[PDB]
Amino acid sequence: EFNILLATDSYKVTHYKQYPPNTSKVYSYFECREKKKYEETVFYGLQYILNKYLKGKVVTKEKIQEAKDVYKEHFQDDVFNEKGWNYILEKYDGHLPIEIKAVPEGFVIPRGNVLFTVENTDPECYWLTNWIETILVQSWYPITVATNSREQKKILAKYLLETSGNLDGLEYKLHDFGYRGVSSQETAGIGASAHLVNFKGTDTVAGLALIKKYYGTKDPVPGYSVPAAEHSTITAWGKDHEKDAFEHIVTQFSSVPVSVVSDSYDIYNACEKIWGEDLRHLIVSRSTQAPLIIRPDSGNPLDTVLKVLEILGKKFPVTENSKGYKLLPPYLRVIQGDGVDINTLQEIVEGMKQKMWSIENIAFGSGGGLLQKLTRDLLNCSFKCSYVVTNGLGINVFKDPVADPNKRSKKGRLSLHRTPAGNFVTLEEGKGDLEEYGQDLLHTVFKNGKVTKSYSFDEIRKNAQLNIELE
Amino acid sequence: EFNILLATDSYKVTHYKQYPPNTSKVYSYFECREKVKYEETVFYGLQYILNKYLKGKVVTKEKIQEAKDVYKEHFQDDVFNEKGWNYILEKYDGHLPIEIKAVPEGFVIPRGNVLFTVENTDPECYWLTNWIETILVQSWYPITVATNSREQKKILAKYLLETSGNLDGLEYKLHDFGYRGVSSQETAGIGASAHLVNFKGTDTVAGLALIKKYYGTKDPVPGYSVPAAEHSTITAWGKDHEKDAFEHIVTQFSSVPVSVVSDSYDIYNACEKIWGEDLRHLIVSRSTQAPLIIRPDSGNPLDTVLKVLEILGKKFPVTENSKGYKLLPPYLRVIQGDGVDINTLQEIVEGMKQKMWSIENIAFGSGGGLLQKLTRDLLNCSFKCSYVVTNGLGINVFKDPVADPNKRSKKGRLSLHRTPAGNFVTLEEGKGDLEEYGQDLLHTVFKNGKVTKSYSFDEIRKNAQLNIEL
Ligand SMILES: O=C(NCc1ccc(S(=O)(=O)c2cccc(C(F)(F)F)c2)cc1)c1cnc2c(cnn2[C@@H]2O[C@H](COP(=O)(O)O)[C@@H](O)[C@H]2O)c1
Ligand SMILES: O=C(NCc1ccc(S(=O)(=O)c2cccc(C(F)(F)F)c2)cc1)c1cnc2c(cnn2[C@@H]2O[C@H](COP(=O)(O)O)[C@@H](O)[C@H]2O)c1
Repeated sequence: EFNILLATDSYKVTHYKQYPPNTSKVYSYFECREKKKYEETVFYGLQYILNKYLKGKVVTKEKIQEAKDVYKEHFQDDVFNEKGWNYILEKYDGHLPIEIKAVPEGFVIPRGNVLFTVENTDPECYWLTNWIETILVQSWYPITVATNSREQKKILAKYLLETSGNLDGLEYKLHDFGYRGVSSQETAGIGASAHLVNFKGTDTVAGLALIKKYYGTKDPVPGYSVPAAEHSTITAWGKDHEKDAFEHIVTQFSSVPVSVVSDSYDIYNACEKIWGEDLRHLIVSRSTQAPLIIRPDSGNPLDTVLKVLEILGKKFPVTENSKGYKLLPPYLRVIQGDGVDINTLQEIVEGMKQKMWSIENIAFGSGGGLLQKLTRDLLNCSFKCSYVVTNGLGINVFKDPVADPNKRSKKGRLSLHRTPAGNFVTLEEGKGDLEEYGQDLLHTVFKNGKVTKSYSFDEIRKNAQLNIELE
Repeated sequence: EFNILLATDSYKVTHYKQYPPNTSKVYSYFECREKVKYEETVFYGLQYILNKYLKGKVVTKEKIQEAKDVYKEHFQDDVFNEKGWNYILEKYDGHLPIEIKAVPEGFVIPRGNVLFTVENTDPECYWLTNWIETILVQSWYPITVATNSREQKKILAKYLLETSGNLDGLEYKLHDFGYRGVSSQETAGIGASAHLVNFKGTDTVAGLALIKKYYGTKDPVPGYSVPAAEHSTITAWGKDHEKDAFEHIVTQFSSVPVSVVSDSYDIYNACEKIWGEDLRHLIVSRSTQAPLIIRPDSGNPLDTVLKVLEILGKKFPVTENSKGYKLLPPYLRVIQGDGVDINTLQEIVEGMKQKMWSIENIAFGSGGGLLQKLTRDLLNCSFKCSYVVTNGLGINVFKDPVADPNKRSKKGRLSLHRTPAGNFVTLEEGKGDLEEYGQDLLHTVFKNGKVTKSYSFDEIRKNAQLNIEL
């Protein structure tokens, strides 16, 4: 079972002794700090953390004792604040006297803005605010996955629109392949749910249960997949029987979309000689609702996509669309699912456009590049204290290192507002109380053990929409 | 609750219809594929996965029904192998008819060797072997962290030994700061546990409980920490009261080691004026078992460290050790806990050596660099089918993409052996049975729902030791 008393950075155990005496309030905020591109971030993931780790009775007699025992050995000393945790147990039945205010989930906010704030609601628990910093800062992950996934949707939108005149099938152009490429089962579910804010194609099943449990959708499931082969299901037939493998598989899944990895021995021979000659008759007969999706899985991503397309282009009736780009027959498509990140995704669709191929032909699968190859410093996610009350007086606090202006933090009580031009502004020093900037966009989502405002996964998807999808 | 029927990549759900008819055996293996850095990998993490996810009754009527309903919507079709999973439930009480053989945890193994193998023990369950690829492949992570952590230890060991003549305090030179910088709670523990194979300093509490539950140590805890400050505990005193903050903190922890971040406003001012003049009397009076550890947290990592050392070197009695390198008084140390990855760690210790500062002076804290900035392709961790039986006939299978020789997989039944020079070799095509290379070094660690071999965290630590340590 999970223990909130053991879910923090070790040194935070010793912090209650280091704040100024007579400190009754510690007020902290979280932001994706601006750097001197990712100019806007999707806010997603907090509601999961709140429901799974912060709400309800999170303190017990056994959990306090368990932590006391651990820290005594961990520190070789009794620095653990048993008193403070026992106070919460007895006064509030184990509920955290904490208030958290957050921008609605799905919201797209420019860098350098307050996304959420945290503060204690009982003066005895001044220390509790930054106790849970560590657990709250982990929200950087689903935020970063949702943001990076969405930036990739922008690229796909731009090229699909230019080469086809519309955005049909956009939400199925970037599929989640990274279940095996993430660090854990929990990360897999969280990361998969963040990708599904923007797209509908996933193979990371874990994300489905997370969304159903913490967010919910009107639809039965938020994400989908279709039958496909792996190297083991092709190679098991032995080297000389790749054709038999292919034939058995496309026949097994004759009436649904099927993807078949074709690079086990020679991708270019498979497309030209097996798919384009030997088994061609099994391809041109397929429904538009059940195409064959050819999957290369090695070589330079751009070059392999181009060459495969040129091969299929010569073995199949290729048409040209209204925009002037080449289009494969409806029963035949390609998915590039190896070495795809936001950088290579751009290189590929750009290269395809150069060679007059429509982005309608291609879908992408992304594993590590989607769910693992991200860090907290990509969006500069940071949780800092901006305001404290000591001796009844509230002072605005902040850091401002001489050698790095970028690491400077915000002063005092904060609020997020719409500017007159429809953009976003974060007001500092409690200036939001002057009410010259309309209503705070930060809503109370957590207070005293209770989740006070929730959003469904449908609302989040609506909020995270692209402008081009709106227009 | 965890459901293994939902713990795989979607397309693997459709795979039982794709193998050649009358397949009775699927046999697969895991290696850190070959490619001048990361030539050897620490095998760590499988035992966690085995216990938490694979052992015992992992199949129930309820998990089967739940999986059935999810996949019907997820595929918009009925493709889920309800029959196969029901067979496992009824024939083995939910225990996986699987055998897994693996190298001992902690073992350091050169790239391109079989680390573990998996095969089904029941013909009916040919499809099971690669169902669990996804969960087993996630062992890449603890493997990679343990490896990258150990490679950094080799770097620290070289420079500590060179500048101080010994390896005292090596296992406390790289501290785990990665709790907030990882993707989840589970990942935090796994990653922190992996780091603790090589070092003893961690701030990721979650790693301790995991080790105790899945590995176990003779000692009460496998990792340690000391009190320290954060920007919030300094800045809360207000800009004009940084001196007061520092003084309160060092006095609160006057008999234990304490680290204080000094870069909130002006790192070089705090080292020269506050620590070096105003509060100097509270530092020189501290015990060797309770030093102040100054912590910069901004600027160029190498440049900041050098300037800080030169500032402290001029305000404090500096000595010269037996190797001729400068050394702070024993009550005063430094920790660099910002911007530390394996690359910058090397840049800092080497730059320090060039300025004649001992590595005794410094410790490193690493967050994202240690536990997050890693991927599966760093060691090329891969799981592939090498052997199948169809119609009673054994076939040595493999992939070999024309456009990438590096992705070529191994053929047939595998085994791991010592060479006559005492190095590792992986034998293919069942050639291990010829007995020309001695006995297979892999051990059956999992068979039919039961863990059959496991290793204490103490034995893993022993196995992962550096050569210079031995
Ligand atoms: O084909 C796969 N899954 C089925 C599949 C089939 C077709 C599509 S699609 O063409 O987008 C499509 C079409 C129609 C409808 C849908 C819809 F969605 F509507 F149903 C989706 C999408 C998924 C597949 C294929 N390969 C996969 C994985 C997961 N891991 N890997 C492998 O592991 C690596 C992980 O990547 P990395 O970490 O190295 O970067 C990848 O490269 C692969 O080798 C999944
Ligand atoms: O000071 C901290 N912890 C206490 C602490 C103090 C001193 C040491 S030590 O000097 O190694 C030492 C000395 C004696 C005994 C031990 C022993 F071990 F025996 F007890 C350890 C070891 C730990 C500390 C300080 N900062 C921390 C964290 C966790 N996260 N962060 C922040 O996270 C970022 C990580 O960077 P990034 O890579 O994610 O970008 C940093 O910038 C920090 O702001 C912990």
